Amino acid sequence: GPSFPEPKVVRSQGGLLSLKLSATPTPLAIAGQRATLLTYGGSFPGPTLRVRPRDTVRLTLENRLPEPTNLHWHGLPISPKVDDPFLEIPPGESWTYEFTVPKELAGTFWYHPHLHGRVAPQLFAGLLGALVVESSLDAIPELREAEEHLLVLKDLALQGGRPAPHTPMDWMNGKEGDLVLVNGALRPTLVAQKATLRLRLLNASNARYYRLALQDHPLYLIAADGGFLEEPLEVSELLLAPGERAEVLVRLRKEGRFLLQALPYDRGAMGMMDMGGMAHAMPQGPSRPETLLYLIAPKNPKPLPLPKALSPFPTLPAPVVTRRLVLTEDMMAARFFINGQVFDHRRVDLKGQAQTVEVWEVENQGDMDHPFHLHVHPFQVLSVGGRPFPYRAWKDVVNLKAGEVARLLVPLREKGRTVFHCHIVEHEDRGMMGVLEVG
Amino acid sequence: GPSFPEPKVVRSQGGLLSLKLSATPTPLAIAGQRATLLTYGGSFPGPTLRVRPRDTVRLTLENRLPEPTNLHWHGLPISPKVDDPFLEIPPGESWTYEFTVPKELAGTFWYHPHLHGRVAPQLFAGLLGALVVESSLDAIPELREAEEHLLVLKDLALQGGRPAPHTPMDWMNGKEGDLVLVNGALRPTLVAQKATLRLRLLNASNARYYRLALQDHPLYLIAADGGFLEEPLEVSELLLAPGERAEVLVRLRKEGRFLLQALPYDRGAMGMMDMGGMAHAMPQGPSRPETLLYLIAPKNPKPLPLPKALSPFPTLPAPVVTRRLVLTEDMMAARFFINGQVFDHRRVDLKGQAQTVEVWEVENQGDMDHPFHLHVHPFQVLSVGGRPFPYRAWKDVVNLKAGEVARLLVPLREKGRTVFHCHIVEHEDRGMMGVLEVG
Ligand SMILES: [Cu+2]
Ligand SMILES: [Cu+2]
Ligand SMILES: [Cu+2]
Ligand SMILES: [Cu+2]
Ligand SMILES: [Cu+2]
Ligand SMILES: [Cu+2]
Ligand SMILES: [O-]
Ligand SMILES: [O-]
Repeated sequence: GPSFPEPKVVRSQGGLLSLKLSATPTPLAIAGQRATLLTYGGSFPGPTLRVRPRDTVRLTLENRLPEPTNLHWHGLPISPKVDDPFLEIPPGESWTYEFTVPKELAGTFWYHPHLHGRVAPQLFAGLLGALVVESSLDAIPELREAEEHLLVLKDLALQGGRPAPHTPMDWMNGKEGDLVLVNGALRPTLVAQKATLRLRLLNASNARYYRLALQDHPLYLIAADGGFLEEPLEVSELLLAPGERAEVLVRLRKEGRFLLQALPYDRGAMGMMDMGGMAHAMPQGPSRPETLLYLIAPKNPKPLPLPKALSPFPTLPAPVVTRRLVLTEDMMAARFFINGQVFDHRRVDLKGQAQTVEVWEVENQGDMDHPFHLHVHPFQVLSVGGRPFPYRAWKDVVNLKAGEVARLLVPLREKGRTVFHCHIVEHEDRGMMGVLEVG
Repeated sequence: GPSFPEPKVVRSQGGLLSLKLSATPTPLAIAGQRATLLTYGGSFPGPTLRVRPRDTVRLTLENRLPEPTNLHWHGLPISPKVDDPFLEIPPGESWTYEFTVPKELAGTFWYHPHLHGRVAPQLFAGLLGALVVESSLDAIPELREAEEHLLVLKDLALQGGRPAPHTPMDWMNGKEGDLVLVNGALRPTLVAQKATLRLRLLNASNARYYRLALQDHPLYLIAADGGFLEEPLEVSELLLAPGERAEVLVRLRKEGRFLLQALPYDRGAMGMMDMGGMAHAMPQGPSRPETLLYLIAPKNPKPLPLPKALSPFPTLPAPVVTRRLVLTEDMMAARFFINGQVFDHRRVDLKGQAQTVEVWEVENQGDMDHPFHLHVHPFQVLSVGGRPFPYRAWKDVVNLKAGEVARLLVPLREKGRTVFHCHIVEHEDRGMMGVLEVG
């Protein structure tokens, strides 16, 4: 196949993407080994769905797992009556998700399970895929002439030819695996044919962070989770927390081999030690560095100029309410809280008004990083840790290190009941989720 | 007695004002005629209660009326478990109100009935009195040396020696009477002994407005409903809507007689006409001018200098929510609404958080003036009709002319369920009231 493995793409046809996908245990070859994973569409990752604004999506999910499951259309500002976090598809049963892609939308999104208490094992086992919304902006020469690739960043651990089971420590920290893969491949080689690359990045890991850096090169950030920036932003590195997406341009500077790495990063994961009267928690410290892929530049690279502009960010109405959402931890219990409570699907935590804007202050009072996700209503990050964000773009996950406060501008869009939760999915399963009702 | 009639004063003693008051039909002489009014403490107005911050008030109300009644401590930022708008004292029964006067408080307040559906006839019949909170500011020479008087502005209409009954038109407009009285007296004479007067003003009328102007003189506004301004404000006239209070200094300029008048004012009251195929509503137009009292200045008046400052207004925290409350009318039905609903004591309309600040935008979409009152939580009027307020002070009633929006800064104080409503009390009785719960 092509030197660089990427998931199969399924494209809408005549404005309709109609597809039947089964969630199924699937024997496959993974990183040189045979394993049985849980997959959509018989592959890991699942197929990439590629659509345009105003397309109709009609996706019938058949559940061939021994437990119930469902789908979250992560990042899509659609109705929570479609992206329904409370729906359960029993084993053997099917459900059809039908929605129209919003007109003002572009970027890299994804789909994965969201059945409370079962997300972490299902996601860890291989149930996820990407969804790309193509934009008229993709036609500008500076993007059209770039070489485009999707990178799905997901790690895995195998035991007896199956995904390794969750330990108690896994429920506390979120599970990370030793196989650090890109598109399900182990350190693939990307042999660039053009001097400018456009890379869509997705962190579909349960808990692993990717502190991304390309040897000898900066990255040019052009989109965040849910849409384009207003103009490219040069960065030396880019941290992608679980659930986050980004799009970057890479401008290859000279011939040669360059490593794309996940640099050491300490997300506050914890171990246990006994030093002669202990039996107490101790920091794991930073992750060991990982090579994600080998990037070979072409002969005499002459990259395109950067686009001068991307998409102007909408001017939002003045906000009508300010919310405060405090995250805390009980590590030894592996319990996680928002404003002192664990999730209860029958309990509404916030009630807001559609078409108004809110300010959400989300404060991490724990010691671990927590990546905060809100369904249905993309937001603009104003600041985190008291530092103003250096760009305007739509996001739907924001990472908070210990002690940090994020201030978000949240326009409420579709009416209905939805959720917000930590996207270290173990923490969500263990209670770190709440309910927002929009009317 | 003294040329200028004022209600009897009852003062706290040793930090305690303990008093038994009966609500009772009372034969009395009023404006030269014998009438039976409903009174507190056998007088009209009721006795003036005079207290200081941190005093304890223990007021036992005995109901000797043929219908249930209760008290509203209008303007007092105390608990709605004490100032309870839902409490009913049956005929023949008694209830003791006990509270501590807040430490940061000063001004002219009042007490009257608030039993939904029965307020207008009870208030019109004579059930009201003043409460004054004395302040250490009263000791500054510029106030101490002034001649102080209370003016209770209340009109009345009599029929067969009793308060005139409410007509259907009265329920629509709010009832006004032909006897326009000050402290229950008809055009009394105030023979000033000092050149500077300090007048506490109370509009205790059901519906009548007082566009106050003293012949040949400005007024110096020094307090609004619920506290002092930051410094005196010179005005040529001063409109007092139902429920409002103000304190002014008058600086007598020369010897002579000066009329204090209620100048013509059109509050949008309506009549009916038939002009040959009509039978339709027509504006009553402005009120006829009234003389309230005759003010005789002393010989060679040399008024005191004005105080340079009064009380600094508190710096409020930034607000956490914005509310919108739209007033509308169905005149021919005599029904009045807030956000399209009439009052329901079982229904909570707004839920706010104690010790936060809110912005309330109150919009009058009717054609009549509506004076909007909020219990328990005094507010700062920021602007009305798009015009910024020319002073900072605590208010608890704000007048809105047809079409006007008032923007209020509302710190939420005591926890519990309370109400907000139009203080044309007929309109409150006919539905223009809502419920705020603070937790
Ligand atoms: Cu997700
Ligand atoms: Cu978390
Ligand atoms: Cu979710
Ligand atoms: Cu009142
Ligand atoms: Cu009214
Ligand atoms: Cu009231
Ligand atoms: O999610
Ligand atoms: O009231």
